[PDB]
Amino acid sequence: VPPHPQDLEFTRLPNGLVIASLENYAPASRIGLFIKAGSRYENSNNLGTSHLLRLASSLTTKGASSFKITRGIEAVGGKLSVTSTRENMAYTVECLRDDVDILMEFLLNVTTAPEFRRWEVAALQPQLRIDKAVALQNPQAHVIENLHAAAYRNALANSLYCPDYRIGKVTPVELHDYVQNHFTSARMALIGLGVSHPVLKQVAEQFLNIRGGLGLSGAKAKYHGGEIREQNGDSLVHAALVAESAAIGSAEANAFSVLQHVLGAGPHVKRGSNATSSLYQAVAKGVHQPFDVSAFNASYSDSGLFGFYTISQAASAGDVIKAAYNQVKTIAQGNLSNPDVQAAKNKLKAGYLMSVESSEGFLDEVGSQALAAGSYTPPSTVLQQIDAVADADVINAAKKFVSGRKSMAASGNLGHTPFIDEL
Amino acid sequence: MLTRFLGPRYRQLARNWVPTAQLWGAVGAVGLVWATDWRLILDWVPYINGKFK
Amino acid sequence: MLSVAARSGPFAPVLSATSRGVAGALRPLVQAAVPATSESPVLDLKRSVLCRESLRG
Amino acid sequence: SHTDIKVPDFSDYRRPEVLDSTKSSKESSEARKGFSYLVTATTTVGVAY
Amino acid sequence: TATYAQALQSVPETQVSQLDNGLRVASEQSSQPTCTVGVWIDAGSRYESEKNNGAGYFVEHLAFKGTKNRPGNALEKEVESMGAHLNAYSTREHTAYYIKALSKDLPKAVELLADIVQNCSLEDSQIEKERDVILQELQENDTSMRDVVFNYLHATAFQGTPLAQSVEGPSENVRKLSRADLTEYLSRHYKAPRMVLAAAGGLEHRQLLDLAQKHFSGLSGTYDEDAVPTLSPCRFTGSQICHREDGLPLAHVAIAVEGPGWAHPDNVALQVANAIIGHYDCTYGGGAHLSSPLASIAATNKLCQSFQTFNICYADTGLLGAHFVCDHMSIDDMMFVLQGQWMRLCTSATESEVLRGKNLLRNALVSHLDGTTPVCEDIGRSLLTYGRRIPLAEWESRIAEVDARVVREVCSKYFYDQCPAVAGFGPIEQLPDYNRIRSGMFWLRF
Repeated sequence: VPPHPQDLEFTRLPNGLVIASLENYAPASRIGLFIKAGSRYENSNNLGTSHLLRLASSLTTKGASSFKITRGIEAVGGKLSVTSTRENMAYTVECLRDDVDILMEFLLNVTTAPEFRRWEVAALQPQLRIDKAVALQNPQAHVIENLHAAAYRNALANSLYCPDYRIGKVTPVELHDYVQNHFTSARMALIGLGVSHPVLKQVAEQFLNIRGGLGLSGAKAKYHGGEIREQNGDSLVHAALVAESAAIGSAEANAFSVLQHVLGAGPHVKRGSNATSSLYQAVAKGVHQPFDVSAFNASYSDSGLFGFYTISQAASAGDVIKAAYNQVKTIAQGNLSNPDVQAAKNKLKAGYLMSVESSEGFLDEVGSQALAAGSYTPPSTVLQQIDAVADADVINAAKKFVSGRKSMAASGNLGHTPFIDEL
Repeated sequence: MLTRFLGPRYRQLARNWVPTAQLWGAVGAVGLVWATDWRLILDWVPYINGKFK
Repeated sequence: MLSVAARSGPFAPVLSATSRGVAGALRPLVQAAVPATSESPVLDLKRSVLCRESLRG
Repeated sequence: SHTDIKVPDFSDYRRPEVLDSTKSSKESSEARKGFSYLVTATTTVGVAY
Repeated sequence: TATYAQALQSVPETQVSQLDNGLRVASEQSSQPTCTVGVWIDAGSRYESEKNNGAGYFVEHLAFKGTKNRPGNALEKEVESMGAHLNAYSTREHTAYYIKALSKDLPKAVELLADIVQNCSLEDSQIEKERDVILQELQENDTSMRDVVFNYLHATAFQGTPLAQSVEGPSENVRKLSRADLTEYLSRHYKAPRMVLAAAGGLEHRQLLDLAQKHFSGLSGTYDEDAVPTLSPCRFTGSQICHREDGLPLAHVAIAVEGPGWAHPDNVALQVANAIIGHYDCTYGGGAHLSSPLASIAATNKLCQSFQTFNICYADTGLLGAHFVCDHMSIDDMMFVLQGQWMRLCTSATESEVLRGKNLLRNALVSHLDGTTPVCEDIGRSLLTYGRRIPLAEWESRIAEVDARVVREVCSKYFYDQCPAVAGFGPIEQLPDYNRIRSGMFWLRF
């Protein structure tokens, strides 16, 4: 029988910074500094800057050299990661309870005192090429990247990975500039697990009071639409079809999330038929053999993309995309049962609860919530918010997809992949 | 400036190799002795008294 | 229910000091390993999956 | 299919202390090295001579 | 400030029970709204013969495709519709089926597992459909150099024994295995006393015990007379298997010496040593400054694309070593360095590196058991292997006991002047000769 489960504590300082901690009474500690500094904040003169940054978390700082960050962290068994999204960067650190201080100090040094010495950043440049090659080993990453480049005129159109032409080109000054114009107090959230509030709070007031950057959503993603096609003779065709949907935090975003589980988004049973996935089952009808399909759902600060993703043999991409699109048209046209929305509601709900089961999924959830919404929203009210989605909302979301201007990306042998106008 | 090799780890390193360095001397002594037939040293080993008196 | 990354779908790259470079958001594939012939390299100009800093005795 | 491999039978090349599955080989590990090393020791002793 | 030490005591005790069946029922309550449950059986390719090898793997396919009470796709829809997740896996000594599910769905989750574990239909048409799926997974697997190389490593290390075989079996067994072969393997193995019903989350032990009694009573209402469920020890062989293929862009290599087995306490020190050596991947930040000499030299001299140490444990035996991936002209250097590090630890380990290795194990231990699934898997399989749970704190004391001496002695024992098992796949012309590898296992200055 576990002890008293503490409540998360949350604090906004007058400078905009947010601190959120949960005393886990757990053997280890996890701490993250979340920043509104992702890819969407680059512009056309500095593309890739934030990729190189993601890769420079162990370069020398005032206060700690590269060698020290690496040995000091590894002497205690700890770790230091940086996770990027088009909206944000998350510097996360973990270690046992007794070592949070040194890890905290390493964290502070990396995020508020990097030196970007000219020779250390030069030695790092070729990592951009290796890091990108590894990620692009999955066709999915190229597709989702082309997907966003087609969907937007700017901001969200930027890729997570540095454009080749920029490799070797990003400069120390650009890194100094990106940190100082984006790693500021009002764009940050300091989240801690297995640490006390007063300790995090003290750290924030002491070391995270910096501001002199930008404040807005200094862009506002302009959804635009269009398609990008990469021919390559991979064996399967990967394709994604999308329309503008809802911004994170709007009630409509919740309709999209449920539409996503009606249609289907990930398998539940090892080697199963996916009986309750309406999308899969609808492609399965007229298509015989290798293929995958799933709803795709991405919601951001000021926009969102929703649709589907198909993997199929080159010759039947058309059949697969068209059968899938037809399946969404069928639910926009009103053919949806309450028991389906209800079941889709249970996978969303169960899935969310499952995603915050571990401390790393909780840390991320709390951190993203802190940046996106400025608050913590507990499991019962998220559930309650999902519950308020009506069948009609789900139908409306589907309707918005069917009639909205689209974006498509596809890679493979495209000889049989429809353009948008052919859909 | 040889103070680069002065610290706890180096002292533990020195220790772990003492038996080895000791045993290498054993080998070297016995080996020098036996190759020159060290009259002095050998006269004391029970057998190997192939020098009568 | 924020956390775009895990709200499933958008892409989320991770870099590490000790652990390993990840690209792990959402798209289909799992049910492509089911109806099959989803090759994969093993370890072509690469890296490594599942990664480490976990164990037991 | 790489699972159709199978290492071929070495029974007629094996030292007798091994040869039997069911039995671990760690138990004859010292003896088998003992014998092969003794051979070299003796050799070098002879060459020393 | 709760200290780390203190927090280890805060981890609630794992509760264990037994039905009259012999079925052990174990849980770790935590107050999450979600949980993981499933059954752990010790059955796996090591229990199979030449003839039925790949049997369990075949059952795992069939496992979720219809019971008697829920035929065809009825299972899927019950699970999918509650939002739960249904998984399974099989190694050479273990098999598992588990459900991730909303905590208040424990009752059905459990009802489902029993049904799977007991009333598996094995409808003749299904097995035929699966024949081609598995074959396909085989072609699929042949392209993962890493999977192929450990399969080779097992095949040569345990050359004339059951542990030599892979889990999926050879293609011909997949072709000829019949329903009767499956039902017999099932009856032979899916028997109460070799099964553990495990759970972790917002449950309570009594509920799980009640459910175990409700849906699982009636498995060993029989129990066999002279059957023969015993496991014979597996001969380890110092050998090499080289699959030369210059058409592949990088070489895979896996070396190992004989490990002691799940039960041996020596495993704690071995893992500490393995942590010191670490792993490496070309996407790691900071290379030249990495603690591990192997890791840092590999990063500075580009000897590697990746490498990792390992300690596979089986009953009374195991594989202890490292696997690496590299360019055709670096295999020789990678081996030289890998082997220098084992030797160095055998005879020369210092104190601060052991501390780093120790801490690395503490973080790994704890980082791993995070969330219901990993904890469940740990309860389930620990009972299979150790017989008990082994609470964090006991592991902590084992780790604490390790110092330089222990590393030196424990390493020496398994590594020093020991015949390794070598498996290699790819552009391996430069892979050192076996005699040469064998000579790297001892030091002439020692």
